[PDB]
Amino acid sequence: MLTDPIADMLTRIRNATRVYKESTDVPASRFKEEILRILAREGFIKGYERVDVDGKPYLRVYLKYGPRRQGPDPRPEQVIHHIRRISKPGRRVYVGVKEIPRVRRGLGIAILSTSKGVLTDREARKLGVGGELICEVW
Amino acid sequence: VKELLEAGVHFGHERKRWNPKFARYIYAERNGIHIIDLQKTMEELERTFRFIEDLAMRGGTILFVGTKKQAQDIVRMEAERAGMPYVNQRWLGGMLTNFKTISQRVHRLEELEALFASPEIEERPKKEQVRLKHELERLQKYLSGFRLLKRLPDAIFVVDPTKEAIAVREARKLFIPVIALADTDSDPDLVDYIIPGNDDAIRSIQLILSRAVDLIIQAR
RNA sequence: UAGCGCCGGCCAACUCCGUGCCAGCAGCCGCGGUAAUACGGAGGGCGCGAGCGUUACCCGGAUUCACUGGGCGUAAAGGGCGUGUAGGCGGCCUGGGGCGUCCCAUGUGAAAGACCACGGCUCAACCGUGGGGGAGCGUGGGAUACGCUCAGGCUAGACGGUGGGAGAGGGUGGUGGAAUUCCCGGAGUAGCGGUGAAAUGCGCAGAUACCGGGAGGAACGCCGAUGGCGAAGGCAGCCACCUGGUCCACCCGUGACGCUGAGGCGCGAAAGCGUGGGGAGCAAACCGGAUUACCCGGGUAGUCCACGCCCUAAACGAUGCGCGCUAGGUCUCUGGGUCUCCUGGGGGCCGAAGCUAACGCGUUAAGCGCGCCGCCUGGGGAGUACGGCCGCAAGGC
Repeated sequence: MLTDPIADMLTRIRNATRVYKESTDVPASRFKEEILRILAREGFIKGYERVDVDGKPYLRVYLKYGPRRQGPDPRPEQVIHHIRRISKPGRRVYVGVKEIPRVRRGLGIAILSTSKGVLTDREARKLGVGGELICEVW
Repeated sequence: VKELLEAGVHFGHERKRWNPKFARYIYAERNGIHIIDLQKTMEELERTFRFIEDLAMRGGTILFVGTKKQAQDIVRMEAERAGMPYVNQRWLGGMLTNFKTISQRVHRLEELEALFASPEIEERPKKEQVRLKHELERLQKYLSGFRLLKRLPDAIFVVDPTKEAIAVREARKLFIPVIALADTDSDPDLVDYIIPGNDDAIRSIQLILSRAVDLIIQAR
């Protein structure tokens, strides 16, 4: 059965990205939509909206790419190069304020589920709180 | 529209052959055939013609590559009715990436045709004459039209981007923009400026090439 | 007072003599049989210097036990296959608790050591004085996003209902024909059979060909498939009964009832074995013949059945199970619909992206992810020895 929804969402995004789709669908959830809004704000995705698919709530994600490249392999540069899931079922990862990782010298983002809502690494450091480490994107 | 529709432009290949990447130009399926959306064809044609006219008025040269059975005559006539070089017999591996080597062959061809029009052939017993004549025949068969390239062209015009995938690949390697009259079974990614239409049915090829050549002539 | 090591590559330092697989050097690769930068001695050079080398031990290099940071198709590594206990993990929407989790204050975290700063020995080692830092654990307070728990709901997972479908899936009885071998007859003449060629062998007690009647055992010719069923091992005549699994349609009921699974329990080709039956044909062992100085003629256990053991394989897809996402083309088996076509499930062949040391895999992944389990850590010695458990034994773990 489906054991990890957030990992599933990350995998769906990655798979759709690698084939240069304009859209992808993931089952709707509050946590998922929070992650999606966080991703959209940092300009990793074009946008998202809540759609209805065969009487079931779904979230449609719009993917963003770079300009068409010159020469052989003219496929556009990806915006989301790499998206891992840190805290998995069976091994939960928690970090304090002093232990929030810096991803790619600040060129990436680490998304935290803090006590004050789902924040990025920067917002978590600014507010001075820690929590479950969800994912890193660069 | 109203020009392409009667030319059989919007008639593609059977469902056995179509490429998934080309679905963005397919309109619908009729009687087990693919129909190309002629509107999208119109915008793409407009864009490619704008590019062609800009290049022509800049003074650049376009190389025409059509190596099908039927497209030979039309390509030959259209290129001849312009300053544009053409290849229609066969695409030799390395016409572009190995342009230096083939330039040597072009020079050999020109010197040979000059030699046969010279009074020093009274020597060289007739067997050597036969050998040289056969060599000249081969060269003028293959290298005709290609003689008009003094250097690498600025663009390329391929009729079937799959029949001539090698030329497309070579054009990619050297950052030469690719213009193609691609069809259902083609890859749109390898073509910068694409005309979604039929590459069979001589009518369509003639129409597109005639229009393009007229635009080139006008834009001089 | 200037010594010690080294000069083939790692690794910075090259020539001349003695040497001829001898004397010897060596951490590895290796150097030495008359032209050695590798051996021994000189000259020169390099590195360190009152030290320079050697041996022993630890860490690193070793991502070579991999949490950071590995792998199991062919390199060592997927259990022979199921069911399932403990355990691990776990859909969508609200609410209460604040156990995990995060934050703040505070107590502790001795001194010395580590760090920073300033000073005392003429410098330094050494020492002194201040200042922080500090994993962890108490104590008080705060937060509720994610885990946990509790309460109330939802149908997308799972199960049931209803109406159909295909199938060598299994067990129990019954019986259909074609062979093969014997028995009983009728006719039959000299061979039959066998081989690369032959021999052994059978036949005058009349063989082999052939006609009829009878007995007995074993296996199911065409259909037949690159087909189907099953969790594996496996399953082909036909008929009937008792049963297992599975697919589609209606979306009708339930509300998360799910996944995996250390031990346990069960199944497990073929060959063996105990206790009784049966024995047509084939055939280990064995008796013969012969040639190329394997092959033909006979034949025992065994292959067949009932009960009980044995538990092994190239038990292979050399690929554990479950779920989700990622172009298609083509051939098949089986359903449903509005039937050139759509829509499910199963089995093959090419091949996008991607992956791989490569071969190759590719919607039946060896791709991208998650959960759980089982294994791997150079080759032999060795699946050996000892010990334990299971078998009548051979043997198995």
